[PDB]
Amino acid sequence: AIIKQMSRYLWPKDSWSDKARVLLALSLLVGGKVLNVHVPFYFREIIDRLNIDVAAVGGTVSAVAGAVIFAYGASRIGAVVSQELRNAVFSSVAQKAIRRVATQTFGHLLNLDLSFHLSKQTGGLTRAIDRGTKGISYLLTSMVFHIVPTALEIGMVCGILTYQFGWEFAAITAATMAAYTAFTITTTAWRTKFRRQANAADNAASTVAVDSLINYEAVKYFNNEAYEIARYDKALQAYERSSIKVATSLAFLNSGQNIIFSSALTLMMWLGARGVLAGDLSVGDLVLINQLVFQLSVPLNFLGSVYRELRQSLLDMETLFDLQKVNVTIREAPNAKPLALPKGGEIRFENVTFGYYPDRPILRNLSLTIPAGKKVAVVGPSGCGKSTLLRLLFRSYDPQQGKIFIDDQDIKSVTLESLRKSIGVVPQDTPLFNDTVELNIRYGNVNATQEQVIAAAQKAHIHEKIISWPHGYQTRVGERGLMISGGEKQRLAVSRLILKDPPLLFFDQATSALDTHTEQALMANINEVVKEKKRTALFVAHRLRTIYDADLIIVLKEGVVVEQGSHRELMERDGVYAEL
Amino acid sequence: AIIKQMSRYLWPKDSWSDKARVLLALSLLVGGKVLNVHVPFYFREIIDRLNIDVAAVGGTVSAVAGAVIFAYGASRIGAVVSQELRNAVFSSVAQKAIRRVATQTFGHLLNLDLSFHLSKQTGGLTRAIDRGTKGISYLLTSMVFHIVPTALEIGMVCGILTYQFGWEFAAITAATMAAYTAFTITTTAWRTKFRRQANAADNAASTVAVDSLINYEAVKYFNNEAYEIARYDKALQAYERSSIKVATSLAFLNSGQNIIFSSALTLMMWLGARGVLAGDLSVGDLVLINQLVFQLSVPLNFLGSVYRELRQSLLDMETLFDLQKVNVTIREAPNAKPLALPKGGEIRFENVTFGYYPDRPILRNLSLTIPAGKKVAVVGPSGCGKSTLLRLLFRSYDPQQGKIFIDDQDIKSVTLESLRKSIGVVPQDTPLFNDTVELNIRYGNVNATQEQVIAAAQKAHIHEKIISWPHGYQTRVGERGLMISGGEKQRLAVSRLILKDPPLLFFDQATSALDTHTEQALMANINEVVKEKKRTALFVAHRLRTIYDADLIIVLKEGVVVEQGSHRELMERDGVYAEL
Repeated sequence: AIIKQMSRYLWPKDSWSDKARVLLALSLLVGGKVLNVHVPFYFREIIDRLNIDVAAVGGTVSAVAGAVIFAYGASRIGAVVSQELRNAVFSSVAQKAIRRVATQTFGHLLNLDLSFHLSKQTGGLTRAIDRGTKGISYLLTSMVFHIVPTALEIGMVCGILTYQFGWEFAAITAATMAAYTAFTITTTAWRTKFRRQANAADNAASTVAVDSLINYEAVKYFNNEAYEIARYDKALQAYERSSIKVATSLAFLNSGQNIIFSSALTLMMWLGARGVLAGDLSVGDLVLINQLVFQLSVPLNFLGSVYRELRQSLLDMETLFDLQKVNVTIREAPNAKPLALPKGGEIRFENVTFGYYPDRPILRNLSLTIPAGKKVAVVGPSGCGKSTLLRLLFRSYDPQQGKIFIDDQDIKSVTLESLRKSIGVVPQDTPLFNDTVELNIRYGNVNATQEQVIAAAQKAHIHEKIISWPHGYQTRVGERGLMISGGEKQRLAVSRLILKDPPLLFFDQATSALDTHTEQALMANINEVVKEKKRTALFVAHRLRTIYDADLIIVLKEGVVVEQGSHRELMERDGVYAEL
Repeated sequence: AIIKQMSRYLWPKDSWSDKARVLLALSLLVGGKVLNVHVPFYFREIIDRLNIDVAAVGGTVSAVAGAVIFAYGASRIGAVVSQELRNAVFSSVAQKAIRRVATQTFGHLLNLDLSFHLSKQTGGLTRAIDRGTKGISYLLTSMVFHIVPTALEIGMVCGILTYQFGWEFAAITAATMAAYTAFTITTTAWRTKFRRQANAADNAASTVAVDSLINYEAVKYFNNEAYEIARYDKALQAYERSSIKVATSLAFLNSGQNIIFSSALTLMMWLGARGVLAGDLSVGDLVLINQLVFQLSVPLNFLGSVYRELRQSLLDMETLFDLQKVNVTIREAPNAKPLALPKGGEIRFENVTFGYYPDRPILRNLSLTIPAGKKVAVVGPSGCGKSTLLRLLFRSYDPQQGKIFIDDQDIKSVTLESLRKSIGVVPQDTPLFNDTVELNIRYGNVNATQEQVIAAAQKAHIHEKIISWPHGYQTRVGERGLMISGGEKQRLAVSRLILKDPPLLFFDQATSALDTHTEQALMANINEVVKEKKRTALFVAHRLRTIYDADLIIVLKEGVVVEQGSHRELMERDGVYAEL
């Protein structure tokens, strides 16, 4: 539809070299088809040059028909070499167009907001990408490999037969192509019913066998061996009764296709003989007619899949080109200002209402002030909604009402890249890229040198543990690697943050780790990396005993700030460590 | 090898009708190839009958060449209809041979002993069956569909060209077939390196995308969107650099194949023209030569896969035909006697030593006597090895030393079917066939009527629960069905046993269920079904409090019987219900 032009007139036409490769492919397409229809013509030339008074005139091959004997073979070889070079060049063109489409779409997805990414399946987006690019590739590949060469050659052959022999040869060839396509498309739509039935009966027989072998002791406790051999036999028999329909309908397909071409090639042999006996044609022209139409029958193998599979592929591109139209919700403000970094970073929540599912909020007119260069910890019950204090300041969501300020300027005005640069985050659950430990350290600042990586692991106290691993900091870590404990993951995240070196720091639920001792070490280390560097640190933890020592402690009771104090005057509440 | 004759001279040749279908297929094979090589011959006849002094002699088609114009089309249509009927008939022959092989092998597997079945993977045996039958099917299918018709047609065509034109035409055709096969086999072995590389690079690019989209919040916390778009772009570029090698090597394959046939068809056109200019041949014979050898080039599509895939298939049959050679270890005694059922069924262990992994035994010279028509429960710690008291009496294993007696006759002499008929078993874990609740009841005695099934569910007190299910006793139950609790499964097994109605009963670890109340009901019900019917019952339970009420209690302390008594005089040991 419009999707076809959206791809086919945008991605293959971008540069010079790629446009050159497209034109090369198209020239080879037409060149191949021209050589193709020259193979029968040189064949009739050979016939018509040796069909002479042999004993009277012709002396040697290479003087009577050597030129056209060589040109027959050269056109034959060239007509296939041009197809294969056309396919090998347009596969490159297609692959670069899919690479551009996939890399742009993936960049757009990484641009899209957290809200969109949280309402999608884990592999849903990537299978959309992959199926969409297979749809683009299959559609371009079919159009250049199969559909357009075949239509061009039907055009060339009907033109040749109309020029030399009459319109009725082209009428018979076009009616043959129409009948062959109608037959093939229809009956290969019918055959898939049969193939799915046979496949299902195969799985049924297999499952009978599996289920009877798993429950083997029950089979022989109840003496039912003959019963299960009978059930397997019956399921296998119901499988062969559907494999018969698959094979018989394939016989119908193939034999009907060749009945259509053989009826054409005989009718046009009768019509060519009728014109040989009238003096119009020569017996070489019978070979011309026969071989032109036969060569039409050769490239037609693609016709089985095409009408299902292009339709599927068109759907697969539709999904992908709908993904490119999802809008980002958090918008960078026009004429945004990267600012307030040298200013003493203070955070000012004012009257902020925020809530997922906006009818039911979490923060109710919240207002608070984080002083510059200090250490502030907010406290509340687990699930009070303190966990959004991240997402609202880092601007992965927006405040529905109220405003967020850094140094008396709204984050909704500051440049979004500049904003996200300023804050570093220790998340609750540290994610692991399936890569080295070294790269997971590096990911804080990807341009950092190896000595910077080791220094960061030193400052967050990991380097002895990565030495203790077998391969060193080159250890393969992740879901499919060397498993590491939650404490080592948290230290890993701390090292990421240190290597980033941001002015603003969050430590959201770093104390979600089970061990109290490991979190004691973790809190200690994050204190020494906070201290003396004016690193404005916010700690969001569910255990105030872990962070009773903060400069300022702000409590939150269901969307409102209640009081602010020290360890003792706020330990008077519940949740005490008397049971810890 | 010998495997080929083991299949090909045993399974397709068993009955009359199947032998008829084999001969029909083979006749169609040869018939098709004869018609095939008659298509070019009638084509030259057409040429050579219209190549006359047209203005002087020939008057109408249908009198000059109508017969051979029709015979050309009839041979054309018939030569493909015979292929398709040959394929559709031999697919039936092959499928029945695979059905016989698979059903016999599965019957043999159910014959094999528990020891063999316990040392195999759950799906290992069935994937051996399935892959072996696909190997048989592919080998028979290739040999009748592709390899033998092509060899026959090469033989026919080289015979025809040697007869009419000379040995050098057959030498060129055989050298073309050899060169085409050598080229195709070699280069399609090389192409698979490229295909696997490209497939791996595709998966690498996909995994880069998946891993970057999963860890999305970490992507935008650390501002690394451009980094991940660059990584995806680089992985996609490394994919297209291998897709180029796949497509270019496919171009090499296809264009080389057609270079070989086009060199043949031009060389033999030169040699046919050399013989037309000498008067030997006519210009129809050029079309005969050309079309015979071209038609040789048509069925050669199979040559890509054949040398890898037949080798794989041959391995797949080897595994299967090795499975048919595993020996059963527990042997039925020659001249065995079905006996000792009306005799009061008493069990006599004498001096029995038994052990898995024979160096380390479990039962050490065990000897015990179960009185006829009574109720006996053996007791011991969990893992003392009482759980083999089943497998030794039911004769799924054999006593390495010592002897087992039922009514003063050795089980190793009694007919194995007669032995396994006598004992009914309530297993520790009740297995569930993925079928109805009704069939799981029925499986105790598969010839029982529905009223028998309902009566058995009544006697073991399930019928209210199967009424309470939505669809009734037709409820779909199992791993992929309506989940049922362990107590209902145990009642289900009890009902199986009741429907079997055996003289001998075991209840091995029926008390493995968690609930004490459900097992109280279960013990109650199995008591009423034991009582008054002289059902010799052995209860193997780890909690003697459940079965303190037995007529006889035999204790087992690590492979030896220690004492025999009542509830109180044996409750003096440990494991008391004082902590229950």
